[PDB]
Amino acid sequence: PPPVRLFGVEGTYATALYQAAAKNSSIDAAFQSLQKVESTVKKNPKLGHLLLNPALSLKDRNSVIDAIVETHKNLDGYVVNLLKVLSENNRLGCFEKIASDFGVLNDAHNGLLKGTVTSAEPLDPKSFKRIEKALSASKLVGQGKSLKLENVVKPEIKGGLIVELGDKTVDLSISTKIQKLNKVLED
Amino acid sequence: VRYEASLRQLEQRQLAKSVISRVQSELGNPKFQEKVLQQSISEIEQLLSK
Amino acid sequence: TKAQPTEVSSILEERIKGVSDEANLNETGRVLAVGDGIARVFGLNNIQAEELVEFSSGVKGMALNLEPGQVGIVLFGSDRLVK
Amino acid sequence: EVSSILEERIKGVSDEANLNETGRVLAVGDGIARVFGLNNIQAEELVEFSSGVKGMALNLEPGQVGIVLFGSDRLVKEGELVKRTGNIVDVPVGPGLLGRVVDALGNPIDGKGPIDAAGRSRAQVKAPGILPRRSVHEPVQTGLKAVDALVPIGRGQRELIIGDRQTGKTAVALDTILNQKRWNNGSDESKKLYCVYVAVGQKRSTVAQLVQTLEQHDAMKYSIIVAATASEAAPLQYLAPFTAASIGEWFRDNGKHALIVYDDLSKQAVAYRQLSLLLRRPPGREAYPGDVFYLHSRLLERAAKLSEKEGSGSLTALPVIETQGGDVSAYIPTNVISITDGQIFLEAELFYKGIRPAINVGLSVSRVGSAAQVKALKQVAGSLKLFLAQYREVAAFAQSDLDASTKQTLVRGERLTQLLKQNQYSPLATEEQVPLIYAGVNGHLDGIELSRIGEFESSFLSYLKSNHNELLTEIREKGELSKELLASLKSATESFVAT
Amino acid sequence: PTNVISITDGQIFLEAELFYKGIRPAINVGLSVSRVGSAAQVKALKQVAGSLKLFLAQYREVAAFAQFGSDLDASTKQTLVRGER
Amino acid sequence: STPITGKVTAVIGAIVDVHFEQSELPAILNALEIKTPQGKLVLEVAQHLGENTVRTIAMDGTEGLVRGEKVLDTGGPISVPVGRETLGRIINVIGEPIDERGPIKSKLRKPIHADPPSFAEQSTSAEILETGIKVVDLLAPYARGGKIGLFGGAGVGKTVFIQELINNIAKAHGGFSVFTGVGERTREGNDLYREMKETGVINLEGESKVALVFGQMNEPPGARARVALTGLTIAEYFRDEEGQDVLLFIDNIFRFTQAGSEVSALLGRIPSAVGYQPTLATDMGLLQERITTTKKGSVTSVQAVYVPADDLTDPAPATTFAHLDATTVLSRGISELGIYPAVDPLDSKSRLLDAAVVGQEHYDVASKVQETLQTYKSLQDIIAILGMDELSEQDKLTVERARKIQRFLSQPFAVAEVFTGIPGKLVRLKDTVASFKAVLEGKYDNIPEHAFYMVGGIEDVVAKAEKLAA
Amino acid sequence: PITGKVTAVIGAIVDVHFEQSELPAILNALEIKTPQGKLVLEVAQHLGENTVRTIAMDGTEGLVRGEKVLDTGGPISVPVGRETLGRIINVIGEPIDERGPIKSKLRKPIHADPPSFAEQSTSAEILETGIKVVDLLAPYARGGKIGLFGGAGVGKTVFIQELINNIAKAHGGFSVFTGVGERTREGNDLYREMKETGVINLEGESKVALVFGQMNEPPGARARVALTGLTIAEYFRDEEGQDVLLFIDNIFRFTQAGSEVSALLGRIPSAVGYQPTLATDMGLLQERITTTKKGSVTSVQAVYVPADDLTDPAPATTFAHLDATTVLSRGISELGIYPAVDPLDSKSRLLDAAVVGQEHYDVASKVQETLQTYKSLQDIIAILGMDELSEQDKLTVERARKIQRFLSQPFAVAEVFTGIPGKLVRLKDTVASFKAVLEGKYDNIPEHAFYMVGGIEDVVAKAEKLAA
Repeated sequence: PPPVRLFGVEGTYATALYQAAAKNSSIDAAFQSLQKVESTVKKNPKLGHLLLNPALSLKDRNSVIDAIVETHKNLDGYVVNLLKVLSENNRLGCFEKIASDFGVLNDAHNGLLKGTVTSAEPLDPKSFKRIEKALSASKLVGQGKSLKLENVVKPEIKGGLIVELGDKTVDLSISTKIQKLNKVLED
Repeated sequence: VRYEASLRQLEQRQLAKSVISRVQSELGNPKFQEKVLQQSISEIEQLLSK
Repeated sequence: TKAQPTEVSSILEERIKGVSDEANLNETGRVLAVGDGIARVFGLNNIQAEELVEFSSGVKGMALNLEPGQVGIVLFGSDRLVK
Repeated sequence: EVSSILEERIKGVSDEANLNETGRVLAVGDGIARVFGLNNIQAEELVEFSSGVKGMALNLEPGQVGIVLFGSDRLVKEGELVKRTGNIVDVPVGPGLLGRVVDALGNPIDGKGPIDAAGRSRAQVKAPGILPRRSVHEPVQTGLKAVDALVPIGRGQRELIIGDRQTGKTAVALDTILNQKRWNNGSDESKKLYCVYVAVGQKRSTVAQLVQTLEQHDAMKYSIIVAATASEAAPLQYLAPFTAASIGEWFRDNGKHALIVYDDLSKQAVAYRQLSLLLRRPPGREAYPGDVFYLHSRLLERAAKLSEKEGSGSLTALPVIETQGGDVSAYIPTNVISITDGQIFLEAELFYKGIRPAINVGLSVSRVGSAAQVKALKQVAGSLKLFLAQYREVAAFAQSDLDASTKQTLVRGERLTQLLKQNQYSPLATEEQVPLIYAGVNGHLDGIELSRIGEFESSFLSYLKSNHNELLTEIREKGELSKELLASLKSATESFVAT
Repeated sequence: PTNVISITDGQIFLEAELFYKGIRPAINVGLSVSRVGSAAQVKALKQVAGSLKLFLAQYREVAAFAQFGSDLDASTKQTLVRGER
Repeated sequence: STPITGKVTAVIGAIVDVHFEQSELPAILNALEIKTPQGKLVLEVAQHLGENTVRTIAMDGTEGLVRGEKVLDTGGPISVPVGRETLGRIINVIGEPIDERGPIKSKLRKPIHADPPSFAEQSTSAEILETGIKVVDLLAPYARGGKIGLFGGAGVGKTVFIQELINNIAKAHGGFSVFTGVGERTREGNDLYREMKETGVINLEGESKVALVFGQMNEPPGARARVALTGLTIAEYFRDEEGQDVLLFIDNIFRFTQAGSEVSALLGRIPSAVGYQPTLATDMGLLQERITTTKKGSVTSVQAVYVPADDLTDPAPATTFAHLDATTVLSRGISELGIYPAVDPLDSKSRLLDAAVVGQEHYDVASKVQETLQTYKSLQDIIAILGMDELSEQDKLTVERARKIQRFLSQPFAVAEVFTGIPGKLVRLKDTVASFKAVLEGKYDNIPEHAFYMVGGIEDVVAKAEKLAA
Repeated sequence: PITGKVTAVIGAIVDVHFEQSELPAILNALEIKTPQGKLVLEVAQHLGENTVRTIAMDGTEGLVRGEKVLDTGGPISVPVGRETLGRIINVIGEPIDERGPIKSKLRKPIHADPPSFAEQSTSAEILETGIKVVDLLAPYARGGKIGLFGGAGVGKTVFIQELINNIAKAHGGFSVFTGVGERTREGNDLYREMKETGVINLEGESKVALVFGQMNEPPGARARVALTGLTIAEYFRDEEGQDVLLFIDNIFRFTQAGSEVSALLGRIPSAVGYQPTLATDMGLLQERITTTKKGSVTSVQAVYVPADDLTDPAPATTFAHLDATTVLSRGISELGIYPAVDPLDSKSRLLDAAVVGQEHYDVASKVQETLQTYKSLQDIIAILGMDELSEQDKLTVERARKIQRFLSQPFAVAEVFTGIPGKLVRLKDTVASFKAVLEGKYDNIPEHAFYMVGGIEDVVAKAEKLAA
């Protein structure tokens, strides 16, 4: 079965969509349409995102689907079969969730990886580049896979860095070292 | 002897709260900035060794 | 939240794949998860209640629970036979 | 200096390398963190949270790994990094743990400094098989006359100390530990049982008493107290006998002898119950977890008298079970009773009737029993078993017009019962067990007044020591009573009775 | 029942057998207790009923002995006679 | 990060789940205040359910709540006020004065959760309280720093005993005491407040050698659970920061177990045996382990326990039974015998009651009492059918002695003047050992059986012999 | 090539996710290569989506989700043969006797269908048992389940040993002592004893084959040990024709084990916490055991009744399967009688008159009536005095004490242990012996000439020797 299996419902949907469109080898098309519909949900911010709430019927839901393919009939069609399915299963609150999840699967198929450099403050671009280079250089990025290394600001972590990718982290941060230090002086 | 041991525990706890004061001083300094660079280059060395 | 027989990934994948006429399944089924001497079969849409069904594995069972989108057969025979 | 020790400690921190698998807590409730990450986790592996809390991973679920926090829930919080220690539960084992009161992690809770240990061995190590054992043939004397004669205790064997709540159950056990000092003092490794007392769910106040009594009787120098106190959390409580067993296994592996006293598995049961119910694992009988039989059986089968190919060693064990209203019917008692090989059943009524040890002879059994009884002691106490048996039957006849035969039984029986009273926390050497019982067997004690039995006992012993400590030394060293010794002993008793 | 018993200041247990025995109200005196106790009854009535509780309890104890058919001495039968009345 | 605010999502009962806003993560065992028309409702954070939705337990009654109501986080455990300014004030669970003497002047505050002192730290000595209550003194003497336990069931004159105990032991000992009432009736509450104002222990002018924390059973199940925890911390302040020995008193600790059982259910945990919480052991353990004598103060808890349906084999009393150092059982049967104290002599036991501890003489006298009574109990079945004249001659004297001893245990209470009229007799410890010894020796086996009833020591018995003689 | 990755290890219930169209069947055996050798998991559900749910037979310690799994393709196949005689074999069919790899020709699945109705033997026939007591008052039967009752303290082990010897003489059979959840301590003793009594003689030939199930083994392996043993028996019976007798140890521990596996599988336990599959699990075990045309198993089981309760469901289900009960007692052993069989409590349901022959039935009935009366007489003989009771009564007492002694047999197996030459008595001669005693033809011969003797022929000798 296609690489990367995202456990959990709604990602059971994503997995299905992913695997189905991988076997139809039209993942770029799917992804593109998913971005577009995700965008048109976001760009229908009231009265089409604020009515993803359940309350509507099956029959009222069907007319929501019709409105969705009315906004742009540039949809892939496998994702239109998915839209019907989501209507029938009467969930669409986790629609963009499924889209995001498909995105993870898709960009895994592309090979793209995401990382993180949580810090208390946004670091040098030099630091960003050096780490991206380093990670690509290191076996940590296997290559044939890319790194969107994202520094995030988490003031809660005081100074430091934590490099993250592939569920493998190196955490050289001041807070954590301080924790161990405080503890060693409680002895 | 009993009071001597008690006094040692008390001294250690006095110095413990003094350590908290030093921690606050350290996090005040732009050593807070400069050591981020230290962590960065050290991690470059670490991650390259992987 | 919930799980449905259509949420089962093989079922789900066929529906996405456009196919939904789903062979002769509306009078035949193909077994889903099985064990505990009861089997949950997908299809059998023309099943009568308490019908006798024959599994292709040389065993027959009586449909007991006709459920939304699934039928839960009860196996009259050894578990090992059904898969 | 206080400065120097602190300076050493700060100096002892320095650098790190890649944290192999992070986790992020998804939800933490009830000490059951459910973690997203830890992809390659080993079953029941030790994992370290951000808070420094340690955990085990009892449930490895299809997308979350259900860590069980060893610590308090307060310290852990959602989204925490969950570093993977990468070492399945193992505890230091070695020789240095003697005289060290350690908790389950092995951290000295008495601050007797870093453990000296020769290995860290897993606490899930599986027992020695059928052929890796050789049948019991080595006594362990407990210094309690009744235990040693009525229900003789061997090696590698297991017998319950199953009895009513807070009848000073621990006291009956503690006495055994004290008697091991005599044999311990000797140099022969044959004569060395390195006892391990496993305090499960026991309040820190109790452990303070334990510590002081053991120190007072100088017992610490062959004792280990594995301590899982009441406060200590349900993972620790669960793993506490398992951890303890591993320590025992090291001694056993060295081919030495040792006695591990699990007190009480009833609190172990409660901990497993807490874990399972909180982890939503299928519940079972008497609201004890479904696999509670499996837990108790795993622990209790570790105890083994090893084979000569495995250079005969032992790990004698004495599980303690606390009966709730004396109900042997109760699920946790029934299971343990089945698993064990013998039971000693202390009885509250007897305690109240001032018989201390309050062991109820009827409900005490040994299934290894007399196989590992001292030969001397065996000789002089076959009679004793039968007399007491009769005394029990003729007990109800103690209400007037009573047959001479019944009255004979009663006199002999009452005196014996009085003789088997002992002041707890004073163990009695086998070389002094053998004379006292001989007297009773020869019924010379029947004549002695009931009130005077206590006085008689000490006097007989002092008299024997004055009169002929040569005989006593012979009894100790030969260990087998020759006809000449049995002759001399009868004479000695007669002579003593005369004074 | 367990929950309520803890909550309440007294319990006034009745017994079915005593209803049939013809004690109406069928109050089972031994199981009936008042935790808050006397300071809510007439002073006079407190005086008269001073040993009434004790007598009834003694009657109960005696009654048990009486049904084991053991020979009853006159002192026991004073209790018994008082108790019956 | 955004200002710490939570929106209620579900009030399902006491359990009220709040939906804190993203990236601010409240922590397990924090304290939330929700501004309400009636004070600030306190919710104790007890689980994280992810997505910044916490599940919290209420401490004040929950009604009228509107899903979405802004929730401030005061963080960490509920913070009480502590001081010697808490002396002589009744402090409700959240910490507000319910003694209505206006604001309690807070010196320091402390969390209501604190980890029990470690084994190395915990230093416990054996020292002996003198109760002056004869049955207690001989057959289970109490010990300073202990975890004394007033086990009893329904209506064992539990309050009467406690009133006597406070009257004797509390007043007698210095230091501090802390009177904590967990989930008890407002009838009992009003009496306890009044009685200790009356005895002047709560001296409204001058310091009171006691503080009060009254939690009553009208309070929500949640509030009932953490009232105990609250009280413990007041004692800890005394133990630690004031250094003084504490004579803690809690009432009734079955209510503490019971309360915990309820919020387990509400927390949605799978019910354990006889519906009790699966966390029962660790919760009981946490409370008891926290209560101890340290190298600083010596906290001496005296804890009432209510034994449901006089079955002490029931897991909740039985679990408590282990953790308490110096048990006292008050039995229904003994109450009916009219013996006040209603302490059952056979079942009362205290760790200190060993010759090496309480002295050989004390031990020997008590050994004679215990055996005699136990023999007497054994013979009762025989006596029932067969009669007195079928037993041994020795036994017949033992029965007569046992009957004399049995009613010697009835030593009037000084607070049962109020309930009845009997004047209490506070009989000294040295004297009590002496008084029991004499009877057993048969030195007063010429004195009638009924002259041991409802009187103090031997001296009182001789006087009472004269009273019967006349 | 059917391989899958472990995708859960919640408890000892390990869910394995298999690659597509390569899905094991229910009751397949999966082997996970481990540093513990292998871990054998048995597929007991299919959870669908190409995932299964399995149970474990070895400890599930340090498993990593992502371990490679290999599918055997069906129930564990355990070696069988006369080769496998005298080998202690663990549940997974591997030597734990440590005398090296078991040489074997064929291996056979541990689950096996119970013989068809066609294969059933129309009417049960007696299985000769050297113990005279067994053959008089409660005969064994080929096919049958005869449940030994009363644990060790009756010389249970020697009795079990005696039976092993007897079957080998009786037919030529073999045996397999299967011990279900036996204490490892007891197992050591049995192996040592069996070696000593030469029933197992590794150097020589070993009648009994051992399957020992230690309590340490996980509940799943505790449940499966019995079925494994049964397969071995079936190879002897069906495929070597030899009649065999398959002992089971506590069948309580069979039930107990089954209850756990159910609970682990998440199936709601039934009344008194006994598995919902309680009837079926005993049913599979106790109908495989039967009388085939080829051969016949006969099974002696030990029933450790739980808390001496016979109305508990585990006993009730057990009693349904049982055909006869041999009730060893310690009282009997205290009357110096080894056999320890309690004659008045031993009962068989194949004691039936038609089945055992009318003459045999009548002889047995007389001996039973005599014993029943003897017991009642001994009650009042003690109180009243022997001579203070009828001439007719003391004729009965006289007759009885001789029968009581006549029951004693010095066992062949314990020829070594006691030093007394063995006695194995043939069925015809058992009937003959009691007939003669009933006609009191030897009711001249003193009581102790009957103590520890063999057949009628034997006690002629003893009468002469007693005089000499």
